[PDB]
Amino acid sequence: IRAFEDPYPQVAQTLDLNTELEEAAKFDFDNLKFRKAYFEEVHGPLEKEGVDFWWIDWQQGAISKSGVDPLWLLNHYQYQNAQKKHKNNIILSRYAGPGSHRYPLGFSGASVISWASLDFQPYFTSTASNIGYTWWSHDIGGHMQGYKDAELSLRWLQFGVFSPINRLHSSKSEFTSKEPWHFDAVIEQSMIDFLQLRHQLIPYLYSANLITASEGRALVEPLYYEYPMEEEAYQHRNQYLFGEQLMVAPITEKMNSLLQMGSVEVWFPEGTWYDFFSGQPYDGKVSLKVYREITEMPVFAKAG
Amino acid sequence: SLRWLQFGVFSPINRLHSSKSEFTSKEPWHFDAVIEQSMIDFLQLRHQLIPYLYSANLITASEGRALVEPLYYEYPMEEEAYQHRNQYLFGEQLMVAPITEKMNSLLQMGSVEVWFPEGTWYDFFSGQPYDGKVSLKVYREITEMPVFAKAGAIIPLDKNPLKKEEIPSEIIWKIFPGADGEYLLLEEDNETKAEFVNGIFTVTSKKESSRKHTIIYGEHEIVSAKRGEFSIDLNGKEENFDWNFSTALFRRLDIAEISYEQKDEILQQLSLIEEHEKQVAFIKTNENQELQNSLFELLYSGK
Amino acid sequence: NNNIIKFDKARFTVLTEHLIRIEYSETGEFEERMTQMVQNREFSEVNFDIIEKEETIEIITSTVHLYYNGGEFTNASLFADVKFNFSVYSNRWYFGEKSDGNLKGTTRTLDMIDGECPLEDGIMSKNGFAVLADKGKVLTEVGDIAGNSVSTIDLYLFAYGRDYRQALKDFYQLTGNTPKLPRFALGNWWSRYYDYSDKSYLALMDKFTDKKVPLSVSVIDMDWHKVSEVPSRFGSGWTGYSWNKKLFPNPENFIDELHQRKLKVTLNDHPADGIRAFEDPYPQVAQTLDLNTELEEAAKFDFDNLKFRKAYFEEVHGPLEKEGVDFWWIDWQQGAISKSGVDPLWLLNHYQYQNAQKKHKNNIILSRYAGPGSHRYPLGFSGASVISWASLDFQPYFTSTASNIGYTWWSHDIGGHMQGYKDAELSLRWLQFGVFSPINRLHSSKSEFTSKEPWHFDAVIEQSMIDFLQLRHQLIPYLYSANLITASEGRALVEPLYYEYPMEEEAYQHRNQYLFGEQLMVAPITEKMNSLLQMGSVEVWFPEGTWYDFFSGQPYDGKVSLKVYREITEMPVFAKAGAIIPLDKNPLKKEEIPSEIIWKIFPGADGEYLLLEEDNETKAEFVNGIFTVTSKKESSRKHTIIYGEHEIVSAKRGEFSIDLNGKEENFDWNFSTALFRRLDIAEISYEQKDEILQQLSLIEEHEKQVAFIKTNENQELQNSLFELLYSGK
Ligand SMILES: OC[C@H]1O[C@H](O[C@@H]2[C@@H](O)[C@@H](O[C@@H]3[C@@H](O)[C@@H](O[C@@H]4[C@@H](O)[C@@H](O)O[C@H](CO)[C@H]4O)O[C@H](CO)[C@H]3O)O[C@H](CO)[C@H]2O)[C@H](O)[C@@H](O)[C@@H]1O
Repeated sequence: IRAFEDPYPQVAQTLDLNTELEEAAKFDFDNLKFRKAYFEEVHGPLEKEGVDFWWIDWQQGAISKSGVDPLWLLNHYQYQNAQKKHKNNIILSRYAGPGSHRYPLGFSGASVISWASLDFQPYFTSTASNIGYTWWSHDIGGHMQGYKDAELSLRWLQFGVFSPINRLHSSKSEFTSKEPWHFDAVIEQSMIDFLQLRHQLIPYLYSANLITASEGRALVEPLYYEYPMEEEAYQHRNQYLFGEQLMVAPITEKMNSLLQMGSVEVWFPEGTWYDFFSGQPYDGKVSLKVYREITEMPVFAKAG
Repeated sequence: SLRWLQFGVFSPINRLHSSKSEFTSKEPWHFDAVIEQSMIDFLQLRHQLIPYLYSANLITASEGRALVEPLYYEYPMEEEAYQHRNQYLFGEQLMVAPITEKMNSLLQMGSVEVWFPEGTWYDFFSGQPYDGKVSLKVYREITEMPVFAKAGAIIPLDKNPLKKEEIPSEIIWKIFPGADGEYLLLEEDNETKAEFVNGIFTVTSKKESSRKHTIIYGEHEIVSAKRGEFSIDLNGKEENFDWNFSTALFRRLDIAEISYEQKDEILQQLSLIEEHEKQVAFIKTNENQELQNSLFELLYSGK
Repeated sequence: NNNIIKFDKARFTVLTEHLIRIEYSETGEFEERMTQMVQNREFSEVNFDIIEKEETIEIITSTVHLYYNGGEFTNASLFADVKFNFSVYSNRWYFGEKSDGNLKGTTRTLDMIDGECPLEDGIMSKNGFAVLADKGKVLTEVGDIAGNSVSTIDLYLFAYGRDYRQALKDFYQLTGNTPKLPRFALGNWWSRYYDYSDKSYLALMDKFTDKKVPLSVSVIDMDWHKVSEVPSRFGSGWTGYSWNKKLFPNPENFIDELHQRKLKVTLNDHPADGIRAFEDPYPQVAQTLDLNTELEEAAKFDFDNLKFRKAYFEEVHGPLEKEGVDFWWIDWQQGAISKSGVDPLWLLNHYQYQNAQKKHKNNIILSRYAGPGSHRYPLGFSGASVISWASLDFQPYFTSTASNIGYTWWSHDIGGHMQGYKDAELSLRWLQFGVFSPINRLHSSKSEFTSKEPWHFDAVIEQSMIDFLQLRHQLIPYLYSANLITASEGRALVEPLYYEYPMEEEAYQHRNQYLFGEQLMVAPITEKMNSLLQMGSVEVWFPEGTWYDFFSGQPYDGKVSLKVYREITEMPVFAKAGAIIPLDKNPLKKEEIPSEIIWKIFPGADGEYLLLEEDNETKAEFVNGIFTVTSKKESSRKHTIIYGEHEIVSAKRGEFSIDLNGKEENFDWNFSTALFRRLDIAEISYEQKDEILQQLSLIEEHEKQVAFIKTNENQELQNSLFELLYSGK
């Protein structure tokens, strides 16, 4: 809190700063008095204007006098402070090491906009369950730099809708808005359809959320949680269970222009499986390349 | 399919036809929503053009003038009139340069090298201007076709192309500002002369009728559904089309499948650099050769 | 001092508003002695503010907040915020951590480097701060190593923002200014790793004269001493202090012959194997150092040892200096190990530079870079570069970046040292760069195939090399004046663009472009020519203003980035409207100072040039079209004036003024002639040449000439034609 800020006069009084030399209240989350002034005199007035929860966007390193990562101090203390004004409140912040699942939500940050970034992200998301960090929020469509491709934006939103959190976000570019109507009529209508589907899924998500909190079961599981002895459950990095009723195989590669379809190799466990959207059937157990138009996503449900 | 229909609409006859395949129907709704809407738009345009076509038809029959002329009919001594095989005059008021090559996926635009004869030319659809005489590569999205009219051009259009009626009950007179012009609409049982002289637009007909005339001067509808012969002064009215460099630049950068850092730098530098020659020097450094030519077309139109 | 603050076990010295010394001492004693790096901590008093509490201290200057929370220095206890917004969150220094933004400095050597190598940090940063750690030993008052500092941590925080020139000036105040070079250092040097005789070396020097190539320096490489004649029980012949008597039967007579030709003479010294029992000076050195001669005990290299240094200067170098050797080429490649912990290369450069001043005023060495402060011991010797386009393409960037740690007299082997590949065009481009570099020393490997003699190459390459070598001597007045400005004002001859244009992003995007003194901007071509154009190219950033090609007068309107094309015989060098460049009219004439100066004036603006010389200052002024020359001291010098194209005044003595308002401002350079020449040399179809010449001649409107070239199927030909159209706009 530097001397130009609206809350500086109050913070300066509380922390006994030299205002004629414009002494800054430097960030120091090791300091009880700094934390109190931060929550009460900096965040407090903004909460009084109606701010519901804090997006903690920390990128300035792991240095403190205590040896505790400032990101851990922010997530721990801010999550606790958020509970004062709202029940079951959240933050939005980067991962701060094992145990930091106690402070949801995860914020993965400034991904490069690319097919490569999208192709990593389902694997990234399901693997995080292996250290209990089950509420990653990715920038849907990628954050910054990289390249324009409306199909990449659409595939990324398909994944986002079947991810822990569906937060559209972008860079300071004039050219990277995630608004569906940024794109052509086909892409726009598909994005609107998927965004409506996310809200259709809120009952299923909210129920799975209470199961994470009460039973320690991740919403997103790697295949090998359910199928630990099947070698194919370790060979489909981007395939996952989404709650207990759905199995997702996102397409994360640009379509083959000769087919006008993208594809992913799906492992179908033993049993009868249906495409969630079309009812197309599949007899497990089999590994099978599946093809979808850019407007369609491979999501499967078992008989029953 | 879409590029072929664009050409067909500006050809002598627009007959959709196909093979015995289950897969080759020319129905617009065979294709995705973007292609379908563009095909419907072009098919409606063909019927808007029937007055112009029918008048040119009576000129073929009575005066021995082709509807479709090679450039060298009008420009026999210009070497460039022999070097643009697919470019043609379409009646006396329109010059067509169809795009007949698959789009550059980095630009999301197709292109054709256009020869602009001496004079001021406008895109028929957008009003984008071009100073002749010049040979210039022009870029269009798959939904847009390069068709041009000179300053002073007058093109009649059917206002009600869907309406079943033997002759149009309403004509739009579409006027390109910047010069005098004239158009004679020959019909089954009438002749209607539109004159544009020293900024005065006059419509007269051999025989009276209940036809309602609409006047579009550049951008703006001036007169709506006016009956009978009349004159109106357009010297006071706005000559300029809306088309502008900045809007067109933003649109070309936004659809391009290129790096966002390149989009950001081009938009910022072309906005900041004031001197036209230095805007051209900036685009000349671009690693993307075809992107240079697309940006050059916008700068040339904005000169 | 009021500019000194102690807190806990730390000491802070506010040297300038932008320069703070930071010390830690476990013993409560802080270091006042000079170090290898630091020669002076006397700075004028400055204002600053302190917030001192029980447990913390903050020092506040115009540009930095320095914080210390007490205890040992850690990234958490010692840190600083700059009062700048060059970055969004790279404005904080943490003790012992790296931040983004450093514009780099230099490195020891280009030995064995093919193209790029990593550089050390300098004191310049785009984000406005840099820390320079002083890890050196302390010196005595007379400049010998005294051992470990009592300041066990000793740092300099530079917080100059993008005032790079002031940062460098204050660096020179802290570390000592560069000494003045002698005028002879700025001429052409001849060098070759080749076993010349006295006879064949003098024949080559006389061939340079016959060929109209001026030289200032004769280098004699290691085959001057015994090599194959060294018995293998002694090790190699790499180190030597004994003339090969077959090649040099009368060394003093041979050096006398070079001195009669007005050449300065240096010998290669490989010091690392010291003075072994076969050497001519060994009996004297053995007596002085009490060596066991019956066991042939070597005087091993030990520059930590005062007695060894004295025997080295007095009994090894001394006899060779008495035969006429003018200065030493210290060629050290055998590592950084000594008992003291001081790099032997630093001990050699420091002590040899000091010793060279005994026999000649403003004398030099030639040696590799020995860390910050070693600019006190010019000249820099970059060493055994690989002969490649990649090496040449690195070297302008390397040279200008070195100014960021104050090391402004790099001498590169012109044309590359060793290995690599033959390409006469690479040799010619490398010489073009060399002529516009700090030092122009031709040198090469032990190959029969790597001589840098111009007449090694075909008639076209030979004539171009001779022309550039003559140009180097024409430039000696300009170089020597810039040399005195380095010594007195702390301004580098070669500056990165960002010294002059710190807020222009394009000044950071043209790595090989530089300012060369204050009147010239150089963009060397460092890529093989496009054979379709028969021309090489470089993207040039032209700052705001009207610029002229120094050679042709081709004009360019800044500000613009523009690809420029030159034949292999031509180099992109530019001067602004109003530029005044002095040239020696008689570069082949042996004379201590020029008897005639050409004043080359670029029209279109006012200008000024101060020619500093050994015993004079001459001011050329160009104000409202009046050109005036005055000097502190009268002389018989004859002045020639070239205003743009035309010689106005020929060989005029004394001070004078002349009005040039009536005279032709315009250069001859014209679009049509240049267009015809580029089309004529191009290896393209004749039908394309015919069409371009006809269409560009016929089409009148500039915008339509540009539209015509935009349709060309040859992308690089478009850019070449665009450069001509841009200059002709
Ligand atoms: O709250 C904003 C944003 O912050 C995080 O992500 C950042 C990301 O969006 C991006 O931002 C940069 C800015 O840092 C700023 O950078 C300039 C740079 O463009 C250039 O002009 O040079 C200067 C000087 O060196 C930089 O300082 O503005 C540009 C736009 O031109 C933005 O792209 O990059 C930084 C660094 O990687 C990110 O920290 C956060 O993760 C994100 O969610 C949030 O929206």
